[PDB]
Amino acid sequence: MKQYLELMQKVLDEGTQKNDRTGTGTLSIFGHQMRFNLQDGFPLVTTQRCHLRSIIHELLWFLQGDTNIAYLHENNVTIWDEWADENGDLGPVYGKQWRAWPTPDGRHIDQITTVLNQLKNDPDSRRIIVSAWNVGELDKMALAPCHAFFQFYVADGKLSCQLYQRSCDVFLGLPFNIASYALLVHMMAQQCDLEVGDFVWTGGDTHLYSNHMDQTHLQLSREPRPLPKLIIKRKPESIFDYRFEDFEIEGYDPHPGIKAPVAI
Amino acid sequence: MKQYLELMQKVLDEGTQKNDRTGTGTLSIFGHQMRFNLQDGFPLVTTQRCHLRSIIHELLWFLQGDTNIAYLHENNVTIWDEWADENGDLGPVYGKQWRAWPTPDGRHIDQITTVLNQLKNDPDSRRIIVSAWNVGELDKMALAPCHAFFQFYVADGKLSCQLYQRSCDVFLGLPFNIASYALLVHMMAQQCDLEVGDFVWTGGDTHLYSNHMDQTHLQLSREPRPLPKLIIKRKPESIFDYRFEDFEIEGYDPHPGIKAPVAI
Ligand SMILES: *[C@H]1[C@@H]([N+](=O)[O-])C(=O)NC(=O)N1[C@H]1C[C@H](O)[C@@H](COP(=O)(O)O)O1
Ligand SMILES: O=c1[nH]c(=O)n([C@H]2C[C@H](O)[C@@H](COP(=O)(O)O)O2)cc1[N+](=O)[O-]
Repeated sequence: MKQYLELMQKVLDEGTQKNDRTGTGTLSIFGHQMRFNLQDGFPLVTTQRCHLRSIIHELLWFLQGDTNIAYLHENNVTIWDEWADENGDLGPVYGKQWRAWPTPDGRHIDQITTVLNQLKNDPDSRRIIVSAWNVGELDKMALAPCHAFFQFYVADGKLSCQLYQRSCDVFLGLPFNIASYALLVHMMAQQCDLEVGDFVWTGGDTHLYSNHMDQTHLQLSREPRPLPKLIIKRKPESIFDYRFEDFEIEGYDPHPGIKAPVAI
Repeated sequence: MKQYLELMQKVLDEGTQKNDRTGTGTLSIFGHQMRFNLQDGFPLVTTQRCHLRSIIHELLWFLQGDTNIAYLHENNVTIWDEWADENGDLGPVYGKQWRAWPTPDGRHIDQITTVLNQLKNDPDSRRIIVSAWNVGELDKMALAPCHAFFQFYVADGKLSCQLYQRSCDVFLGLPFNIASYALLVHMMAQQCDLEVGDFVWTGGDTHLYSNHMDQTHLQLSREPRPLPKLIIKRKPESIFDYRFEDFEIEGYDPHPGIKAPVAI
């Protein structure tokens, strides 16, 4: 998208050479923000073809509070295969913290539910937050949350959301994350009878892996196409009752996809 | 400061009228980011006189893991009086989460120390994070963290930091928060033998209280002055051994202060 490609170009021009956890090496910048008015269309890249099936199921997976890949397998999504153990468990990652943040006094807090309640009863609240960064359980996670913290905001009947992503693989992960949260905002907005507002993306360590250079330059030479449209065929009783069939994307005509190795 | 004043003006131009928790009413925007190259000087507002004594003592207080105002009273700082109970307790706020985030299995994590360890042994890590947003204890806090999440970054021997502030009182709180974190970066950098890099500030609900409008336009009509300089007179054994006396600010010639009512 225009914002996406400019960020990608920015990492190449200003990025600094860093040695990472994987030993692959990256080019990175620290601190960046981009806004997406969801009224203009669904922020799904067009300079690269994205598998919408994987994005929708992972989000529905998160909302269930599931941390076992069994569910993703039944739907043919193998994006979390590398980090899962023999049983398909990942530890108390994303979903677990969203749906059941464990407190020291034995209780469990459902952040998504409180957020829905805040949106409906106290939309002006400045504390409408969901955090996946549970310091007490990071050690038990197969991987620390990349998209770790997000906040909702309501103004003029429009629902906005800002995401703080501490670590970001610009080529492989970013376009997946943007679509994922944009989708959530739509689901939230529908359940709370609000209009969609802006999706603000804020990143920490924003990088481009050294073995993605060629693919990046390839994508950078492509002209972005008009943004698609997200259609939701029905309104479920709750935000936990959505299904894959409920979502329809229209006007999505992307350039052919680009293959690239994943850094584990 | 140029960045500060432009932000202020932006809230006036693009802000939307919102009703808040205090019933005061605010003008607010959602999502904003500004950078401060700490090499250019210490980011302490000049178009308004700021009380450096309060900023430093609160920070030292945070670093001790203290949540009782007794310490602040002993040094004549009354910035937290309105929220403290009869005993001067505020609940597990900032300092408690920083020095002793309680895990569900009876342990306690010192986030400041682990960060120091990461900067010395693994500066290229993308998980150098401190979070005050402990979902499980928000209900026990006198007030939910405004400056809730921050991340460090190292590149070219320079230490940078990005802060995510979910709620921001632009007139009363922002200049205080900028100076506080900028001071932390210098302390961190000095302990780890690194140079100071950038301080990136990112905000969620960034606002201006309706009863702060006149004061705002008054300040906005002022010409910012050259940034002051921070001088640290010594290098303590640990980041927990600093004292008010170790800090010296030079070349600070601000405009006269502007009084304004605090929204509780
Ligand atoms: C809160 C604050 N704090 O110490 O508590 C700080 O450091 N900076 C702020 O600007 N800040 C403000 C934001 C908001 O106007 C209120 C807190 O209220 P809620 O956002 O309603 O929780 O204080
Ligand atoms: O959704 C995501 N977004 C994303 O870009 N990341 C990337 C960032 C980075 O390249 C890597 C995780 O590594 P580290 O930052 O070393 O923990 O994976 C990883 C996730 N993720 O695992 O869910």
